[PDB]
Amino acid sequence: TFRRLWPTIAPFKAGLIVAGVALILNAASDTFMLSLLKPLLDDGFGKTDRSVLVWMPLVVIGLMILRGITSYVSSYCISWVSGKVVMTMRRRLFGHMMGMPVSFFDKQSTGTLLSRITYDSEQVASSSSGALITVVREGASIIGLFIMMFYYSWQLSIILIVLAPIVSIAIRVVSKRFRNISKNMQNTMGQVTTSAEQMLKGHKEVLIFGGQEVETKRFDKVSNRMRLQGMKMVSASSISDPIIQLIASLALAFVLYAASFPSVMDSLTAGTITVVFSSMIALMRPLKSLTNVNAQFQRGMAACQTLFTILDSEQEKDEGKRVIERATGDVEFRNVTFTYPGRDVPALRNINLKIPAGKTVALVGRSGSGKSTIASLITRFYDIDEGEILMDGHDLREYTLASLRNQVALVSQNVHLFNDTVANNIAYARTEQYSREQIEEAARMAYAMDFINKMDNGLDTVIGENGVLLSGGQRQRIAIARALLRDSPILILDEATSALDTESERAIQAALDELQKNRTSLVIAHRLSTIEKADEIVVVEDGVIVERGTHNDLLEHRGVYAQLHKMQF
Amino acid sequence: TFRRLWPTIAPFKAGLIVAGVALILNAASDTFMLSLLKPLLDDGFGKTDRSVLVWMPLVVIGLMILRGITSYVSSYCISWVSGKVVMTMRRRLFGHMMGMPVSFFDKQSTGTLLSRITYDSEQVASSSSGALITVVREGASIIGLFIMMFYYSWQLSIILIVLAPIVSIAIRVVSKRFRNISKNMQNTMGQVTTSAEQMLKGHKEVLIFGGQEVETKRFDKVSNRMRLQGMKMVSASSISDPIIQLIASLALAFVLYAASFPSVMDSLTAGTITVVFSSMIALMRPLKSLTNVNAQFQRGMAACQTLFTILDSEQEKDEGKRVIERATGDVEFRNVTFTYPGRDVPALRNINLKIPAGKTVALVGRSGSGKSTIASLITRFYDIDEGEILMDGHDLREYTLASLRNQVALVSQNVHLFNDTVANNIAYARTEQYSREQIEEAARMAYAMDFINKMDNGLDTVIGENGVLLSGGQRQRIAIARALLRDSPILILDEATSALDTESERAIQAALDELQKNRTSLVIAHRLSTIEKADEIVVVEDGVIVERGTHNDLLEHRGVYAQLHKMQF
Repeated sequence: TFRRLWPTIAPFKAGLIVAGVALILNAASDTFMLSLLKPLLDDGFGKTDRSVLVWMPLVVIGLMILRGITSYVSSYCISWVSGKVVMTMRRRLFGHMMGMPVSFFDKQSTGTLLSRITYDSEQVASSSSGALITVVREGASIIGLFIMMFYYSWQLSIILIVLAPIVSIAIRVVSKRFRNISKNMQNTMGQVTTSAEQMLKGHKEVLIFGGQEVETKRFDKVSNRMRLQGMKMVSASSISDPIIQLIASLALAFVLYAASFPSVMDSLTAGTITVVFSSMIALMRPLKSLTNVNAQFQRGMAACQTLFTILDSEQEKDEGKRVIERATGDVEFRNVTFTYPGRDVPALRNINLKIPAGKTVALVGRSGSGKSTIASLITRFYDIDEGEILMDGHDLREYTLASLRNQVALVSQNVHLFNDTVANNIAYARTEQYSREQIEEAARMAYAMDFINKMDNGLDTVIGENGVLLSGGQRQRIAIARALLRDSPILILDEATSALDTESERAIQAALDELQKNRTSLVIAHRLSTIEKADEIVVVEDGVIVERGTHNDLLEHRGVYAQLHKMQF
Repeated sequence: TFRRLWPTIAPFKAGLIVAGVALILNAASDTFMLSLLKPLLDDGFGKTDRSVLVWMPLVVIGLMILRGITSYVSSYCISWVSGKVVMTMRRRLFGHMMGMPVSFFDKQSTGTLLSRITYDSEQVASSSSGALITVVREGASIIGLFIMMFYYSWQLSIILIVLAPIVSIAIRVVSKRFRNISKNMQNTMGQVTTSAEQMLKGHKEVLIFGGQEVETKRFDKVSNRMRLQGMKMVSASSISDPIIQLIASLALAFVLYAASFPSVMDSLTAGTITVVFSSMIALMRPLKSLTNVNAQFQRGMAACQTLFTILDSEQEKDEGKRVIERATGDVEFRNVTFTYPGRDVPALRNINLKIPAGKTVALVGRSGSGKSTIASLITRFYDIDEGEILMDGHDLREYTLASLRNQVALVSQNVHLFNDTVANNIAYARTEQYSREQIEEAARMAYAMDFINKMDNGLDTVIGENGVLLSGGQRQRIAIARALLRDSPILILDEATSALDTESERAIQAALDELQKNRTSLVIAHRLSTIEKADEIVVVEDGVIVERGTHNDLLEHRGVYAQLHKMQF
């Protein structure tokens, strides 16, 4: 289409302008080179003993140096422009992405999203740059070649432009007719191939009926028909080439017949003919390329449109306007039915689960569904499909998103550690608020001080990718230390690390005890020790509150907790 | 370089010869055509007279007509050998394919077999033809242009052909160095892309901690480094072009200096330089084609090796010495444990089932495992992995295969209706053995006479694919007529349809009665009526002899016949 984007290009108008001149001169750096033929072939050889011939190599060297300089400067400046445009574009896109809700990150577009960030964006920038250079350099080449043509031949140029389009249309029509014939006969080829296919698949019958000889005979006939069809097809193509070659040669012969001696022509001869011919042969390239530019510009902006489909999709709406420094009130699900976006089946029915302050609630459903989403619900990553989760007398959707997300600290077994220094990761975007000594104290009370200790730079080492590549349990420890630093009232534990880590599983247990010593302690506790530690275990088989109460009572009445308990054994 | 084809390409050598001769001119045409340039640009346009100018178009037209006719004739004739080799290889493949055991049709090759027959054999022939047409045309052009050059310039030919290869090596070395730089820098840029991928992948933890600001900042940094890497990459890729262009232009400048500085040169005049330059400009292509010639040769001839592997493999083993007209004595597989080739699990376990003369036995199974292959065992489609199949006290493995195939007739809902006429299908490959009248008599006694009756040409109607396209039940009716005309003693019937076609199922039951009125009948049966009809229903669930006896007796002993009757209802 006609896009927009003129802002986000406006400041770098200077760099583009350089190409606008540089590329233009590039055309001259070729056109004059072509023009250099006329001084040579007319007056720079055996006709003259020695003259223009001795200096011409210097002229060619200088012209090619000019071409190289123009190419380099044009490439650098068109780069600069494209790089700046893509710079601003990627920064805006990623800024909107980070605010974009998890609904967009429904795992449907995870792979495509990095593509949009880098590959598709670079593709659009490069396509637009290619379009600009192909409409500037090649466009100016056309104009220069025509100007030189007229400056050299007064009448012959009109002959060439009168004859070239007629020749092109004749070649196109003959090629179209012969390609249509070729495909029409390719259909017969396919029919005979199907005959052979039906020949083969009957082997089961052929062998049992002992008719291999008649099969051989009819295959002889069918193969002969195949050979005849291939004959005719190859003949069609082999006559297609000579006809176009002949029409081109007839065009050239007509041109050379215009070299007759009326007053119209033949006063410009010798090298002039050579330069016009070479100019036309070279013009063959710009003319062919320019018509292709339409298929390029769209090929770029279409992607932009596609990219725009990703830029302004459903966005995160912080409709809530209530801010709380701390959430001392108990967490209470109330008649909350959750529908997972992109999934018709409701992952949760209405539930009135209440999480008292400073109490441990364990959601330990073995169903493997709904339980994970329950952890997200308190954080409002998704949206409450139905019902209300009330917080100190106020619904979650009523609260400001930033404050609520602050109220909750998330720790799991797949904590995606950020590529930064270890100290910063302890308080991301808040390390300015927290003192370094506070980070060290949190790490020590996090029962994970050793990992920083034996690390060479301690609280100054880059830790993420291209860092140290610590184990999953180490990520658990760093995340729990981060939580201790944040001291958020709301706590969610995945506990997914059901495996027993060597020398750290006990450390992890002690650290989780420190984490849950106070503050709300909703946990997804698969481990039996965490289950018994929980004050009010509320296990859900992804539908409803199937069982609830203390673990011993849950064992008393079988329900579903009995099977889960015996599975844990 | 195997060239086992040469015995199979000798009978057409003559045509190939006229391909080469006609191809040599297809090169010489250009050599003379470019030579025509010298008259044009030396004693042509410039001079007042048109002596060589008016005929110029006539010579071009005549010479290009010669070029076109040579191209057409040479390509058509090389395609003649190509076709008559591709077709003979195809025919040989098919001939040794019909004799191949069903093992080759293990479904290891179902559609790749058709690909071999047409696509791969074509590739063989077309690649060999291209090798010839590009090591004759192209080499002929090479030698022609070289001799033309050396004729026109005593020394310039050397001073140019000695620059061509040094220039080529310089271009290649600089290109390789810049490509290595480009790939290394692209690796760095990809590393930065992985950093950005980590950046975006952490959206969950980015949002929960309310730190999108620091995320945006570090994204600014990483993306700025991205843009620097992209700028450097584009700079390197672009500056690659000027260096090669400049080295080429420097070589050309040296070439021109070769005429300029010395006095031994400078007799070249004007046209001769254009002749030589165009000679090399064209020759740049034939050298590339010749370099690729051997690549194409060994790209295509390996297809011939594969084709020979298809050809040169064990034809269906015919290690049988016993011929019998009719096997009235009971065929029985005793202590036979069959293994489906390519399937480790035996589908048959040492079953000692005897098929009594005249009396009908039935094999019945839900999954069909083993049961389906029980019938196949009788025809020796597969081979005797264990045990012996003794018909009239004589082993099938001992019997000549053709006689055994005659002994047993296969009838099923799915039958390959040969792509021929109705009568020939009724007696495939033995229509000579069975006279025409008995064909329609057997159709009438088959109770499926109507279809032959109402057919367009009746008994002579083409019935194959790309033809009438009867239904599956109709094909089964044609098969029943097939077997009835054959009157074979052994009858294996799939009964896979187990469905009532309108007006055709009762007819099929009657035809089954007629076929099984006498003759041994091993029937894979699902119909309850067929089950009760069989004297001994030895139903096997792939275990072995799972259960046997009359349907009433099978009911008495529930075994598997209880669930079998459940399925029947």
